[PDB]
Amino acid sequence: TRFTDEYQLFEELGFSVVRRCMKIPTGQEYAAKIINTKKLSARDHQKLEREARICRLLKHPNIVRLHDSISEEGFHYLVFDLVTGGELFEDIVAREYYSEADASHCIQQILESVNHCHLNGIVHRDLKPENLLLASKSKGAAVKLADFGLAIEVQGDQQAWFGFAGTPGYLSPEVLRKDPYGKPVDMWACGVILYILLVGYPPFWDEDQHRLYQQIKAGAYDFPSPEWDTVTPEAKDLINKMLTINPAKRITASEALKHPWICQRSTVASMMHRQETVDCLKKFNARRKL
Ligand SMILES: CCN(CC)[C@@H](C)CNC(=O)c1cc(-c2cnn3ccc(-c4cccs4)nc23)nc(N2CC[C@H]2C(=O)NC)c1
Repeated sequence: TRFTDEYQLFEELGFSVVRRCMKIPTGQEYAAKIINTKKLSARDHQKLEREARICRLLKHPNIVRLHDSISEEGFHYLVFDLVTGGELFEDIVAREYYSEADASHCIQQILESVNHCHLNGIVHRDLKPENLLLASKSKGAAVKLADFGLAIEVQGDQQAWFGFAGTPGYLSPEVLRKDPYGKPVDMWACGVILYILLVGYPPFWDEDQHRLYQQIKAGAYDFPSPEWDTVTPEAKDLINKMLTINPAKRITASEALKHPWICQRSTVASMMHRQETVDCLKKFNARRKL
């Protein structure tokens, strides 16, 4: 009965609902993921127990921070620290200066959170812009990876067909083939996001979802002129190593954190403003919210 007694519920933030709330004792504000637990199957009870366990384990500057896990009658509450910077992609389209260096800084933080997940045997499986939140500018504006409702626990490099999961534009070739998979599926999603961060449109796309899947399984993206002519070759190289259809050859999160475009940002990444990326990303964000 701890949540109904100690928290005041506010407006909705986004099989669950996320609502802002305030702890009545201290006045601190939080984000509460509310899950209806009535008439759940044994399989449903185990998925929710897995989610609360994963959220309790992951403590990292670039991951949402679990504050409390409260089980009342009919409902379960996962209470996180409230981040107020908004979605990452909405913050980028509001910038008047945005360069490769800024994209490298964003993807470095995302890579840090994915690396932290993989070191703890967790594969997120659903990396996408809607799961990339921001701390407030007054708090450092760190990128925050959110929502582990679809995450799985793996043993080292053990890989199997853990079933389907993910969002069409970010699905890896091995999941589309129904092959066994594991950690590299998060790195493929990181490659799609890095592509979007540079030009503001996705590398694989077709209004026909089946043709979208055909392009993904072929790994057939490209860097068309003119917008890619000003992108450094090192940035293109990192995308190449992330969007490799062979999951064994695909770069890992810790390997990616040592790529020169990541760890040598000020001397390798271009500092030129990319206005066309901001304009395309405005179109990208509009379609995603339908
Ligand atoms: C990412 C989750 N999922 C659903 C489950 C997507 C699809 C929906 N989106 C949300 O539920 C959501 C959560 C938060 C949020 C804010 N702090 N926070 C802390 C923890 C979490 C989560 C932890 C686990 C799942 S969500 N979400 C948030 N902030 C949101 N906003 C929109 C801009 C920003 C904003 O500033 N609006 C005043 C949306």
